[PDB]
Amino acid sequence: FRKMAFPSGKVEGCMVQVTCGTTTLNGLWLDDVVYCPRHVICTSEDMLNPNYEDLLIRKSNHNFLVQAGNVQLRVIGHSMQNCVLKLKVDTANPKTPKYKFVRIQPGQTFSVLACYNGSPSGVYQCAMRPNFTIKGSFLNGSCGSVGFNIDYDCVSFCYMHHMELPTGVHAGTDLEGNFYGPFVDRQTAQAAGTDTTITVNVLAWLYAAVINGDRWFLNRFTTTLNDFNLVAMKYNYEPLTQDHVDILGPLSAQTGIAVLDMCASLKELLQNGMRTILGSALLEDEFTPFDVVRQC
Amino acid sequence: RKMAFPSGKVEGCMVQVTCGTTTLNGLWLDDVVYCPRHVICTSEDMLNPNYEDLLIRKSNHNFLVQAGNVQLRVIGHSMQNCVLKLKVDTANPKTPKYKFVRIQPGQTFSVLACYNGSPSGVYQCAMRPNFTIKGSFLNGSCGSVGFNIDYDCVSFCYMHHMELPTGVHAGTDLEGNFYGPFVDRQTAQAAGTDTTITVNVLAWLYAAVINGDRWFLNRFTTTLNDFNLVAMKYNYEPLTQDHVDILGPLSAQTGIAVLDMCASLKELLQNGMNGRTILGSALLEDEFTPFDVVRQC
Ligand SMILES: Cc1cncc(-n2c(=O)nc(N3Cc4ccccc4C3)n(Cc3cc(F)c(F)c(F)c3)c2=O)c1
Ligand SMILES: Cc1cncc(-n2c(=O)nc(N3Cc4ccccc4C3)n(Cc3cc(F)c(F)c(F)c3)c2=O)c1
Repeated sequence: FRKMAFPSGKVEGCMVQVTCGTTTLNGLWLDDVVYCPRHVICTSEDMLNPNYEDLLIRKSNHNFLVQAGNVQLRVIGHSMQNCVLKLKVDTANPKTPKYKFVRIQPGQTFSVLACYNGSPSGVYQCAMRPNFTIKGSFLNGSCGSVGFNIDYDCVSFCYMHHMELPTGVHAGTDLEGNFYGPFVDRQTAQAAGTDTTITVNVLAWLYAAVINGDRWFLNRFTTTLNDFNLVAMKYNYEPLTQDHVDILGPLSAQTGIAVLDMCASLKELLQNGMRTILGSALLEDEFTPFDVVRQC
Repeated sequence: RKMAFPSGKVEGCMVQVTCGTTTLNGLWLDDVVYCPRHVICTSEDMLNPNYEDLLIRKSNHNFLVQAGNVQLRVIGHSMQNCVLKLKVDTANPKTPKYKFVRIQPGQTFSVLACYNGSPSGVYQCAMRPNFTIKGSFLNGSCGSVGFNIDYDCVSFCYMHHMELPTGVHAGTDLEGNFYGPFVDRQTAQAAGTDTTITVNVLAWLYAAVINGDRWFLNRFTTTLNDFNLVAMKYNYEPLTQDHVDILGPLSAQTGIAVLDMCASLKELLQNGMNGRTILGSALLEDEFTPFDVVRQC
């Protein structure tokens, strides 16, 4: 049962390169605006303690170079919204998909188009971890790469990539430049807090295992939310809420395994351990309930 | 992380093909649509299809090709092995630079899973040694294609034909020749024993080292023959001298000789992981090639 990203085509045609002095990274071109990390206005020197207000006031249109493929776009306007730089350009993107900017919640999944020098290099499927980091595969030069979900023909942009934290995980904002998690866009000592496991996604993935005929961990027992939560907290698993239960309801119906029955399965796996489920030795938590229905 | 190639160049080629009551996906390149030839069958015909007999009874107007909203007009058709080629009157304007390649077991590629000619998702997989792929495919996915994109050229290597009893997948190159000994007929055919792709596992261990993971290394070396005698008792594929040569550059970059990495693998197979992890995995990963690792590292 595979991690599956959305087809990236609608986003590929919006990626550009943005250079400011000696700093280059990626930008998103929608209509006549290009969106990118505001830190592109900084030298490495500046990043120690940047004053973005001042750094921007001292800049103007001619300090920015935007390349769409080989064609240079001329910048005719610059502004900052939170941690995102918005450059107005002379040409509107004729490949602009229908889109919107949404902010996602921890535990939600999305696709990422890793790019280098404005060139798309690959796509993969992630989740917003409970500690507001993402376990992505960004290399140097990936800053400004976006994350998205597609619904019919409408792209929902939810992530812009800003940085790697010391532990190898990533940190970013929404497209309005609001960070996910307690991070700042300056070269200072920052760390992700203790991560937890996304309980409702694990349960979703057990449903997928049963659907695929992997049934060994089912048992005759059931649980309570409180007894389960006591176990959940013991193992660094997110609290399971009624909202969660309700959301799994469609998979509860389609397999005959109610959530507190499935919770009793998960309870036992936490304690005793496992052998394999869907070809995995670890309990997987980056598929949502919605994701399991889409793919199953 | 297993990354797929950006799918947009292929998305622009996907269409819906219908013949009578049967509908699957096709691939619109220039003025041709490629698709599985069993589009011309009913479920009844699938036990013992005579494709030559079924095809000669068809005319151009029997094939409904649909490109999003637009009906393409079929003006010719021929069969090449297990692929049907439908000549249409419009060249696909979104045709990318492309070629058709046939791949070998161990090679990776991206799949664009499509339904009714509509792309729904993209994933990365590999040709298993038993010539199946472990894909993610529902009913209606036939005609979905696998590809690599090496510098702006799309190399098509797979077209999806069928699911086998174990839930693995069988299909052709874009000249319509099947990977492995499978046939496009409902028969008792089954995937042989799946083995692990040793040379890929080694590649991924070299990746772990380059990302600063060394805990699984040991002080030992091995001969090639002793390595293979041992690995095959865990259903690992044999490592050939070619594999060893192929790993040469990763050997040089890290400073760890191939046979030392081999010794390390033997130890991992004996010990398991003792509750720890390698590039985030509690299993040994075999779906990254030497090329994929060099490319992304
Ligand atoms: C392996 C990896 C994975 N994801 C992201 C990065 N990453 C990167 O590619 N480039 C950065 N740069 C360039 C530059 C040019 C001029 C001035 C400053 C910088 C920093 N950074 C570091 C970075 C990003 C921030 F947003 C930030 F606030 C900070 F302090 C450092 C990468 O992390 C690296
Ligand atoms: C879960 C899954 C994953 N990948 C592929 C399939 N798959 C499918 O979607 N449809 C098939 N059909 C419809 C039809 C309409 C008219 C005539 C015949 C068929 C069979 N088949 C079965 C199949 C495909 C072959 F190529 C083949 F040679 C065979 F005998 C059976 C699917 O496997 C299923």
